[PDB]
Amino acid sequence: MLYHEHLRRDLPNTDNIHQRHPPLRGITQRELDGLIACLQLTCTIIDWSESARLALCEHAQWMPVVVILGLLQCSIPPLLKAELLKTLAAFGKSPEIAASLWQSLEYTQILQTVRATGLRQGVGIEVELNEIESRCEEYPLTRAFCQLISTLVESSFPTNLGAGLRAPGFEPYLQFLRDTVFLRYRTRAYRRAAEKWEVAEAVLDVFYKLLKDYEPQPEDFVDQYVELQGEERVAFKPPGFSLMHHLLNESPMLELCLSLMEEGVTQLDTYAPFPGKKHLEKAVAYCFMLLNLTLQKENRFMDLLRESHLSMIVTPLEQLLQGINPRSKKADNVVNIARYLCHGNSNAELAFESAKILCSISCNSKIQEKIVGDFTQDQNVSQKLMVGFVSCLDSEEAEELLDSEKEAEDQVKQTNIRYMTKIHILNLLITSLEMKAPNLAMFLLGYELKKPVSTTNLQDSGVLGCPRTCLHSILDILRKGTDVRAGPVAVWDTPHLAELCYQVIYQLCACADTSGPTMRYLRTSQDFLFSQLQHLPFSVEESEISAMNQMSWLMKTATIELRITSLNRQRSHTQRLLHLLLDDMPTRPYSADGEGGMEDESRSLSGFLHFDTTSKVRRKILRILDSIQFSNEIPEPLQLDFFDRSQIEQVIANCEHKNRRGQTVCNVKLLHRVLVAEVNALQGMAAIGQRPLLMEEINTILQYVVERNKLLQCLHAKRHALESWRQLVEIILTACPQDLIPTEHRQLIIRDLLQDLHVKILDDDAAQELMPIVAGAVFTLT
Amino acid sequence: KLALTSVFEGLACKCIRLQQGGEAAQAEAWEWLAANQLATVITTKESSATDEAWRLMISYLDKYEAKNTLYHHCIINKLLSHGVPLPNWLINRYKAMDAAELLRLYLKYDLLEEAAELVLEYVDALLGKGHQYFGIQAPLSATSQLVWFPYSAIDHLRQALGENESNQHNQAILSKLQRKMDEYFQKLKKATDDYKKLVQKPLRA
Amino acid sequence: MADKFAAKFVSHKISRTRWRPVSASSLQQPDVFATGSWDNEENKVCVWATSDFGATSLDEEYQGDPKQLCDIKHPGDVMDMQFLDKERIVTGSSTGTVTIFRHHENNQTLSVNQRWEQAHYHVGSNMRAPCTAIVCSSPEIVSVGEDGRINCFRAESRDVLRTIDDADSSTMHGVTFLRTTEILTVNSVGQLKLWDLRKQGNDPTQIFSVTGERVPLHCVDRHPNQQHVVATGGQDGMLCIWDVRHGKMPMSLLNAHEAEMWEVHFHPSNPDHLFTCSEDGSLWHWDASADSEKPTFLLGGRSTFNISRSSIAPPNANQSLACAWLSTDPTKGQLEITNLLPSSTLSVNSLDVLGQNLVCGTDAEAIYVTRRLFS
Repeated sequence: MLYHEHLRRDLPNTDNIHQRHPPLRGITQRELDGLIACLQLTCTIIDWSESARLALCEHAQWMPVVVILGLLQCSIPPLLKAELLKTLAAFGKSPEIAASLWQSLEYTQILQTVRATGLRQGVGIEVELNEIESRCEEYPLTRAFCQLISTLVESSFPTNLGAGLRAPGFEPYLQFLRDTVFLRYRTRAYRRAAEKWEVAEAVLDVFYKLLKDYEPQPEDFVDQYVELQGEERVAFKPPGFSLMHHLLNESPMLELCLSLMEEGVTQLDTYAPFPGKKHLEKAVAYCFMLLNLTLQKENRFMDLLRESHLSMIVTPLEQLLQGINPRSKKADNVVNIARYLCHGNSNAELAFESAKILCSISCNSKIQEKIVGDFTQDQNVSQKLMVGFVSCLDSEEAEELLDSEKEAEDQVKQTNIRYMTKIHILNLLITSLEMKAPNLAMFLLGYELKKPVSTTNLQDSGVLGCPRTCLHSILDILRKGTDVRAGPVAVWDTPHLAELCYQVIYQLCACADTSGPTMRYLRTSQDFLFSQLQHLPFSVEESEISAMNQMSWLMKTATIELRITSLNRQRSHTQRLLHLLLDDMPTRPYSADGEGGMEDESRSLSGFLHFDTTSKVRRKILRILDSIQFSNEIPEPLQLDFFDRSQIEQVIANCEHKNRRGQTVCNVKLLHRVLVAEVNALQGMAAIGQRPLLMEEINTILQYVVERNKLLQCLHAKRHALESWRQLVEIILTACPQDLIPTEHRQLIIRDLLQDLHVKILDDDAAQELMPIVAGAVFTLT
Repeated sequence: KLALTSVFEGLACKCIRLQQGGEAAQAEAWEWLAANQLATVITTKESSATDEAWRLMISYLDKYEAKNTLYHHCIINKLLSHGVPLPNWLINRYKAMDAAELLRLYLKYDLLEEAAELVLEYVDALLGKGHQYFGIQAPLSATSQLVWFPYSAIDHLRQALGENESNQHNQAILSKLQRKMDEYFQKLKKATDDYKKLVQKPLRA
Repeated sequence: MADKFAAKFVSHKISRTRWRPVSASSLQQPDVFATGSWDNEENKVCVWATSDFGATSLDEEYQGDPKQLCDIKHPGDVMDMQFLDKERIVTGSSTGTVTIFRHHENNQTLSVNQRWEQAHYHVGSNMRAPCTAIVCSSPEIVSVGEDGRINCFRAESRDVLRTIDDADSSTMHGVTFLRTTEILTVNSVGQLKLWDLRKQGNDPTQIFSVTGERVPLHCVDRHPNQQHVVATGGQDGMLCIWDVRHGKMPMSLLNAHEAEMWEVHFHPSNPDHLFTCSEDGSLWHWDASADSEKPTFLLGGRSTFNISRSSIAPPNANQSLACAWLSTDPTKGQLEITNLLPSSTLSVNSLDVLGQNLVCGTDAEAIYVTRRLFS
């Protein structure tokens, strides 16, 4: 307060251009270091203690916000201003203070938000950046301002910002951050080479936060007019609309983001340590997160734009990514994105965000043929990209640590990021295999794109110089543990990953162009179907839905194989698979609890008559039917104290969509937002006191919708397994040569199948959705 | 016999912290709200802890009327010091009590738009539109009591709106304010001339 | 490379060409420029648009002829020209007059906004003297002349704010802002002079010159990001680079042209590039970016060759952001030098560069424009 009062008395009144006054009694270096240490201690205390933050800000005698903002208007060193802005940022973490800080920032004009026609010399942060920080080659004030804005945007976003002084909205701050900070950061001199990246990180964090919470509304596409001083002016659009508009057009902002990703991967390809590496990696991560948020919101933004009367054209981000890179003079942006997968062992976060973008763009049918072109144009790049995808699938650590709740939060975060990277790569392969050839999955699985795909000779990695491919990684994941009595390790430890691996193998066997090469390779090199079918049924208590779908995809693959081997008269192989499915194997009991005794490999063949030990000899095809439960528990009906059940069921139905797998599920995130929006629309003193109870009842509604979604997914997985089993039985009876199964044994098998299907469907708890598949099987069996 | 000022500042500070606070601050608020005699907690499932904290504040202002606007001033000055928008019920109560002190509070915190809307409404109230919202017993007439016009605070508002020549919005507000001031001065001149005519009819009774 | 410039014959000599300043917040390319004439029966200031008709064909050669929007008569030769802002053009005249013109975009007209008819004149005779150069830092204007005077104006002030009488005993040819209150001038005796505009005296703060024979200096420009780095051109066609903090001598002296160098300009947003034009009919691009390949610290490799040049530099100055233009290392300073115009123009009197766009004016009564400078 004493420094604020002393420095303000010396501000020159604008009317005396004539006399040399003696030098300003500046803050001494020791007083400066003292003030900085006090502000840093203050920041640290209020950063961790909310009660200290509120109690200091509300202190009527100290008025810290007013004094600090008043000191920012004085001619003080930029280091002290940067610490003052960090202290304001630390105060702005509480939403009550943040709303007051927004109003105080507009009143103090620290950034000039109001341009009066006639002053050609701006006062404020934009001039300090361009005249003071640029001469020092150090940018502490600009970073501290970006940190203040980043914290204020996270704690409170005021819609009426600047109302009465200017058109309401955030646009003047967005223009400063975009045009003055971000677009110019590369053209600036830096004394510390690392600070170049600290400035890029600090602005991109603000853009990411502004776009993360923004959802396109119909109101954003209508020009709102606001009266200011007797003139009608158009209101400013929300900052997320402006960010979407620049990212979905050929803008300098999109070009700067893409060139930052190119600079990032080019530095990482050196494999050397360099100053500010961590900050460059984060700045690139925020660029990935911005593009990924853009792709997620793009369809809704373009549909609302098309419904609007705005004369604005916007281009799909996926088409802009096919633009000519101005630096390389080639369309290499998608290649530069995919090269981050080659760094997956060294930086898992950037490989994950790369896999997520590539999975999102690969959904679009028009782009697949071009991406395959871009990836295959340079043979050296093509091989490196293949290695990137393979190395992310082959990562051993992603399978090993999901159940240890007691190890450091950062290791569990990294293993989960690597696991989710595998999931995005497999989803990219699955989604690309549903598209017409040539597609990206054919490249990554090792198909020859120079010839018709059906003429490809798949071989083991290293044979005749064949490279390792995602097909090899998928087969190795499913083969890990097949020699052990328990079966494939991935079925138990990573059941959803194993599901997607079996789905890729099924799609390769089901597609007419890939089936011939695939099934030949799986039979001759890998003996894959026999080795996997010996371990059916899979039974995982925690993950029944995934286990049921794994069995479904494997049974459908076996159904294709039995049909094709039967049609092609491959009698010995057909007979080997039929014996595995139909022969009387001894039950090995599953119970991991039974300490008991290495004694009895020595009693002898003899004794063809007496019926009082059911040595449980049960055919594999009946054991697979046994593992399909026909009953399901129906979730208990919602009991609600404040919400009407009839309205909630309509809201749930309005929140239902088809998942990527074609299943109808309720969008829990969209439902939570609709319910919270309705709770926020409730005005009155009684609603504020009941807010905790309304939020508790929102949580009971969300739990019920999760259980209902689990039921619907379980019913679908049961239906999928029973349909896959029915198709297998039908191919065994219709396509396999009649002399492979003796007429007597065939009759016994059909009678046992008819009795077991009837017992399971006649049960009172049996799901009515399964009846059409069962009646189809009973018809074909009879 | 202590001043209740520290109680009202602290309650205002808790209401501000509640309005800025996440779900954790709302959970902690029920504990201290229950420790105060809200004579009417109907726990309807729709009231936030923030709404009940504001109802408590209203009930204390109603129970403990100071002879001077001190408690309302203290709460408003505290809310404005934290940059929190003033509740319409508090504005409307304080408009009826002392609109000139409210204008000085908005000027002290650089709230030029709200200060200009308050002056426009206060001038409309003096002209006879909405005079009840400002506690003005009779609008500007030849026989009405002289209402104190805070001319110096309005001239400071005109200066503060005029110092920013670049803001077309502040000029639109300033021109709207000037046109309304001219309407007031014309009606004041007419009411003063009609008062002079009332004084100039000769006592023949 | 001849295919980069659209040439427009205009039937009068062009003394000056300047781009209209674009907004730094606009992704808009500069599409409007101004020209001044000289040595014509009636001299003029013209405003031109580069044609943008929407060639959505990536493969059609640019034949967009500049179109005159409007003009106004100019008393005497246009000796120098600058934009003060988007709407206002400032001119120095061979009559000693400084004039502000306003462009009215709505009707495509020019008007006189303000004029100082006796900005330059010889003391004692009151005879008019040419205003040889002008510089703008809105709203401030500085002019210099053959009378050796420096005048300071503000665009809205009818009176001259300050005159430095007898600032030079010789013709001043060029002026630029070093800082908001400091200017550099160049003169007919081969001196670069630094002036503090707040100093009440008429003496320069510093004087710089070459060693030995002094030739006239015609042009001066200041590096946009590095205020201590200055380029000058002179009568001998030489490009001189100065550090105005370090000594009174140029840091570098480069053979640039075979005749008088009329203009030198650093690229405003990419100052590793510099442009020069000359009486010899050439327009040169200088590229100092060859040393911006970040020192990838790797690996060793021997070999010798001797060539003698004398420089005494003491071995202790910190590796702070070496300006490419101040590099003395003959192994690192590979300046790429390109003639941008085809051989055989008359004098190239003026150039201006903004973003990807360059305009120049010639004594061949022609304007040349490119919009793909670095393509």
